[PDB]
Amino acid sequence: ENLYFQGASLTEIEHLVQSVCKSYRETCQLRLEDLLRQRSNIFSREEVTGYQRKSMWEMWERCAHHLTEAIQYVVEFAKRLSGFMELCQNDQIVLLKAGAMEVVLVRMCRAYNADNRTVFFEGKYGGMELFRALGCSELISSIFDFSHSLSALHFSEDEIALYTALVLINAHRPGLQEKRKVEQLQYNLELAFHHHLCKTHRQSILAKLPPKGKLRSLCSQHVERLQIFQHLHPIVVQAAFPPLYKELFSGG
Amino acid sequence: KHKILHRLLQDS
Ligand SMILES: O=S(=O)(c1ccc(F)cc1)N1CCOc2cccc(Nc3ccccc3F)c2C1
Repeated sequence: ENLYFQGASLTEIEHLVQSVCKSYRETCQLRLEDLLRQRSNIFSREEVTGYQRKSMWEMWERCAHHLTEAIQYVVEFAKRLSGFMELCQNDQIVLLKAGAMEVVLVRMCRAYNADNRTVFFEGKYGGMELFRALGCSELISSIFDFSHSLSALHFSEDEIALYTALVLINAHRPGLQEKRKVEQLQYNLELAFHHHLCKTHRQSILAKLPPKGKLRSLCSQHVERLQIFQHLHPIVVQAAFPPLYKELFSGG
Repeated sequence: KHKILHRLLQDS
């Protein structure tokens, strides 16, 4: 159903690098230029205190909606990715259910400022203390550490494009019906990413990329903390959490 | 029983 479900030549791999970088550029949610410009715009002590005084449920609802907005851009990225729309609907949903949160966790390093350990949230930069009302301090600290580690790699926009395409197209996800088609698309996207790193003298980042188990651990922690919150405020999740968020993380 | 992904995937 697609050229990239079979062996691709060097010229086809070059074409794939460009296509992936284009798909990412058109769906990145926030502009890198905007994120860097806004670094000097930091929440005041008064503003941090205001977020800390919010109820646990109010903060969970806000963060669930921010995650859902980010995920909607990843769904559009997937739709634009060569070969993804040629996979069967079962497989597209398996790949998105397993990988959309992983892609958001990678993308968010762009919005993280390693100089002062702050993230861009609701118009300004704030530290992990902004999220204290959620009552999931280990998960927040793990997300900040993850962004800090990716920030140390000094990714270009094109490297994030290619690395996130590969995070999404993972033939090991349980539930894939057309596993061999996904394996070949993954192989070609791996070649595109590695070709780009070779061409730009950036192959040294490969040994520095986080292990898959790290992204899995973050996703598992998020689902675990959500289950704890849901037990405390079931009607908040039922009535006020976004439907897409529930489809991805609380089985509908 | 929320199903949104199928709508997003099928919307052009
Ligand atoms: O709320 S966020 O600004 C944010 C920014 C930085 C953090 F450490 C935490 C939240 N937003 C964008 C970053 O992507 C992620 C990535 C992961 C999670 C979430 N949310 C989330 C967090 C905790 C519980 C329920 C949740 F839904 C978001 C959502």
